[PDB]
Amino acid sequence: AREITDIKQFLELTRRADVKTATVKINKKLNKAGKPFRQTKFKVRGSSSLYTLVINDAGKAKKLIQSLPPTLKVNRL
Amino acid sequence: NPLTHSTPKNFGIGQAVQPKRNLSRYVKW
Amino acid sequence: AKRTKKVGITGKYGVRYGSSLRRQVKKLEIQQHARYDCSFCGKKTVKRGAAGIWTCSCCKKTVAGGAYTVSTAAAATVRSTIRRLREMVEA
Amino acid sequence: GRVIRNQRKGAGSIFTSHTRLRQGAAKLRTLDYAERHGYIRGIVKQIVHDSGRGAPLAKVVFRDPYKYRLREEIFIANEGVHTGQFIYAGKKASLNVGNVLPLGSVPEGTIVSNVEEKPGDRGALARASGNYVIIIGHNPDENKTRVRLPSGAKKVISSDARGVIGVIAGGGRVDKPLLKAGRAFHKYRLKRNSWPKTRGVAMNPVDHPHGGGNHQHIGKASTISRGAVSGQKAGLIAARRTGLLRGSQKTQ
Amino acid sequence: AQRVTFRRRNPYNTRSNKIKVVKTPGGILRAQHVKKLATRPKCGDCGSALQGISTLRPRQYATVSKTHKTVSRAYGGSRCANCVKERIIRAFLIEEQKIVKKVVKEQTEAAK
Amino acid sequence: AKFLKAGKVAVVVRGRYAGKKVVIVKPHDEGSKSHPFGHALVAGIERYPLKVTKKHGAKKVAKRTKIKPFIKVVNYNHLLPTRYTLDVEAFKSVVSTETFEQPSQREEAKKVVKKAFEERHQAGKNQWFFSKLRF
Amino acid sequence: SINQKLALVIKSGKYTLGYKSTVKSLRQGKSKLIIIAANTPVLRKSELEYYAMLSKTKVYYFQGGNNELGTAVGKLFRVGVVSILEAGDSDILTTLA
RNA sequence: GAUGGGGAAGCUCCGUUUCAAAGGCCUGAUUUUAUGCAGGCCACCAUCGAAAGGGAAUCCGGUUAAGAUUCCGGAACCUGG
RNA sequence: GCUUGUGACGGCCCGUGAAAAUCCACAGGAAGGAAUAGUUUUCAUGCCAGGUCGUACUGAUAACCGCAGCAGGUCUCCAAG
Ligand SMILES: [Mg+2]
Ligand SMILES: [Mg+2]
Ligand SMILES: [Mg+2]
Ligand SMILES: [Mg+2]
Ligand SMILES: [Mg+2]
Ligand SMILES: [Mg+2]
Ligand SMILES: [Mg+2]
Ligand SMILES: [Mg+2]
Ligand SMILES: [Mg+2]
Ligand SMILES: [Mg+2]
Ligand SMILES: [Mg+2]
Repeated sequence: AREITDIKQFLELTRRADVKTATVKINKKLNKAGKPFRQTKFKVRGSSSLYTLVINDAGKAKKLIQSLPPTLKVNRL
Repeated sequence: NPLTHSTPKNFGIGQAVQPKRNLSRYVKW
Repeated sequence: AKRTKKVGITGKYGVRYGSSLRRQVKKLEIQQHARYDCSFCGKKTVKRGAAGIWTCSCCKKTVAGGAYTVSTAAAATVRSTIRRLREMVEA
Repeated sequence: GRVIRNQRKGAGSIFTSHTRLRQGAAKLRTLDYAERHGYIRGIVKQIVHDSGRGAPLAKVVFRDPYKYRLREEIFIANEGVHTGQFIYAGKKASLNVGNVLPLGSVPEGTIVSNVEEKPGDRGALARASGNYVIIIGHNPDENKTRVRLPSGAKKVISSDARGVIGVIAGGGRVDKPLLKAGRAFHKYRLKRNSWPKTRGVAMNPVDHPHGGGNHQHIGKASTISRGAVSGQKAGLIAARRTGLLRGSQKTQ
Repeated sequence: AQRVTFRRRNPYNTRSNKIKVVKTPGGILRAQHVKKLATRPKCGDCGSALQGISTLRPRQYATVSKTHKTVSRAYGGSRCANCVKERIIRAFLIEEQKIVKKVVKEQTEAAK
Repeated sequence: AKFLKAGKVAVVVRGRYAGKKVVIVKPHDEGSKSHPFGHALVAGIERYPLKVTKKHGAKKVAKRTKIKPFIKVVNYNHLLPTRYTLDVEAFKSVVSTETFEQPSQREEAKKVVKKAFEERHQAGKNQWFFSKLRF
Repeated sequence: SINQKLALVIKSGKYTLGYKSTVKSLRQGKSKLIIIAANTPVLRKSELEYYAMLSKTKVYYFQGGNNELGTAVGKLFRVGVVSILEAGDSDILTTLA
């Protein structure tokens, strides 16, 4: 339900006790006019709600997947 | 004398709420 | 152009009810529907709101009045009588 | 015979007053130490319509003398009063339109309404729209006051009886003809089931004294004894005279 | 034109049983039940819808925080700005005239 | 005579501190760049000190008598000028135009103004000033 | 009579019509004499009295409401309080006003 | 439509706030421990009466021979702790 | 444009068009209050729990009433060219 814009805030909710599961969605979108671009979405499950992020930049998409906790259950797609 | 004031109340019809008088003559036994 | 020679507001009733009862109703429907002048704010904004109740659009003061008018000949002559009787005592 | 219509009304099944939308009973303040010694001030919060009633009501708020709270009253609104005005109630109040005064304290020729028959009863005489009594001379002995009631009757009541000043609002309500039945229908809708009305001379004999016949006719004299009985009284009851009136009208 | 039903057993069209048509991700029209609109709270002096206060159905006001139900002033979510203004003047001028009364009224009984 | 002066009491009529007592410390009469209107600096009190009595003593008398003050810029339209008077030599050079437009600089004045008003209430001077106008 | 006095002021001398501008002229201290109609509300009538006694200005009461104080000064509108800044041709200071 | 009252030889009738002694609650002070007193108000006084009036809060997608705003999958929101 | 919801207005009355549960706010300042920590769960997050009964189908020229699978009678929502 809830969305986050800041990337520094999202890394804190990955280690907030109740948060066990997480997920990394890959999308295929387009912008401007001509050619398309590759988008990614990172979602975490709190007890009450789902916090999520929208990263259009393909460069920083690789850096965020590398920096997750070890015990967190990350499910691709 | 130092801080507290003397500002009276006026118990005389349509002004000030009447005080707790002795009403023993009017009790419905 | 002027629409009706005589009936005016009582035209709504058409041909019904008799001419004099329509003439009597024209007279009293001219009074109650009309705008009157306010005592406090000084504007022609007083309008009826049920028989006996007269309010001001702006300023919002309500006044108790007649059935089909703000003031009447019964209350007009009584206004001077209550004024005159007090002048014995006060003046 | 059957049981006549006018005998049926006493049981009050369908003949009761329709009283959903009413505002409340329209009394004066209860007589207390504040009203029979000095005076007491109230504000008129709003004036307002009341169902089945030609005059408007005033929701008038006082403050309680013996405990910290307010008190809301319902007065019959006089022709003159407006919202925000100060109504000054009690003995030592000036001769003003809207103030409530004891009949001893006013002078003669004074026009009051909503007046008590006996002191402390809270409203009794002159309560319809455009009505009033005239005080016509006093009596210092036995504190009694002589008045003129709306019918022309000349009564003598107590001087400690109270009475708000001025005539009652809604005067000249019966001037405008109703024209149609629909307006009569809606008038009675908020009072009581007494409309429309069938004539007795149009019924069969089981139903009335005036029933039957091979023409529509009353048959015997329509004036009836003071001491007839339930079922015989239908027509003119204890009529000392009858017919269209000639000479001078009204009471002397 | 894909037609639509009520979602609850009350089949009459009253104030509490209103309907809104709604397109869904299955791709069909569907009825949705609509709740009753909230009024604005009124001032208890003039009767004006008074500003800086939320409009909710009365039991909703329990869930909401304190900022949403008031303003920062004497008579917060109770009287409007013009009404408070006036009774501050009226409270002051009468109590100014109360001191001007007792200065003149005491001299009246003194010099007689 | 012109009554809006440095040593005069008033009653605020609008905005948070409405129905409270102040003193017009510096009347900037004929306009400005920021605040383009007839305005005035004020220095009154937010929380009034409570009714102390002869039953209370020592500790509770101190707690009942604590005056949280305030300072503001206010339009002449939002003040009632009154015939009462209060001196302004205790905090003339402290409160100024340069004092405002700085978060940290407002407290130093308030702590000096609090010192002036608490010194005035202890031993009865300006009773009308330290009593709530009731509405 | 007040009708002859206010007639000569409107064409030659200065004036101001209305509450917001009387109190603006009365706070500054430019007013010589303020006039107040009958039907004007009492709370405002008492505040104009209080602002006039601080500034030290006379308070004449016009016999009649705002609708006939407008015809008195010549304007085609209702006006409820008149402050006279500069008394021109007329002499409203010394006379009964 | 009970009660308190009053009628009626009685089956029962009247009346619902009435000419009646008409019933509940908050802190502490405590550290026998459970409530002994501090004192404050309230006189509001049965109860029944609407599956169309008033009323806290839920949506989508799937699923069966016959059930779903109730099951399954996901995502929500109230109320009392 | 059709169906529906809503907003500011205007007509009409000798008709001026329910109540109660329930929820909030203000005025008031009782009481408790701080510097080695209290006050806040009317800010955010987190933990627990939410009973009892109804829920299938018809709703009519065959599931209801009319002696019957009777040309009668029986309240209501959606609405394409
Ligand atoms: Mg007939
Ligand atoms: Mg008849
Ligand atoms: Mg016949
Ligand atoms: Mg006979
Ligand atoms: Mg017979
Ligand atoms: Mg015949
Ligand atoms: Mg319902
Ligand atoms: Mg029930
Ligand atoms: Mg099903
Ligand atoms: Mg079903
Ligand atoms: Mg079905």
